[PDB]
Amino acid sequence: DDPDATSKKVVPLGVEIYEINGPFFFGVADRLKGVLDVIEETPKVFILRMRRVPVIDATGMHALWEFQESCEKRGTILLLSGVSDRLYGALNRFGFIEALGEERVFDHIDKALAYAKLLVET
Ligand SMILES: [Cl-]
Repeated sequence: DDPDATSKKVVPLGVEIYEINGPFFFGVADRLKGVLDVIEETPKVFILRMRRVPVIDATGMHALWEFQESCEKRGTILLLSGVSDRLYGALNRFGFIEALGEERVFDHIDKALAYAKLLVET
């Protein structure tokens, strides 16, 4: 039924994955807030799966910025996966693509996982 389900992938140890359930508005923002402060073993790489996310508002954008800042404070590398052309446009206009780095943004989980594995191997 879902060939790109995280359960169908090989996820390296030290890589955490978080899947967003839909439009990235206040509901998602409240759920993502502080996630890194509640993981005991801080991940080397954190992949935010955004295949279900076509749109993001100011509240979700604020939460994504603070999430990226918590990753930096933790030495965790944030990757975005499943980013559609529409979501990319919104993230770019917000200034997030240039702050994160283009090379950290992927259109598919397989590509993000490939880069995650490379990162852990270093
Ligand atoms: Cl994804």
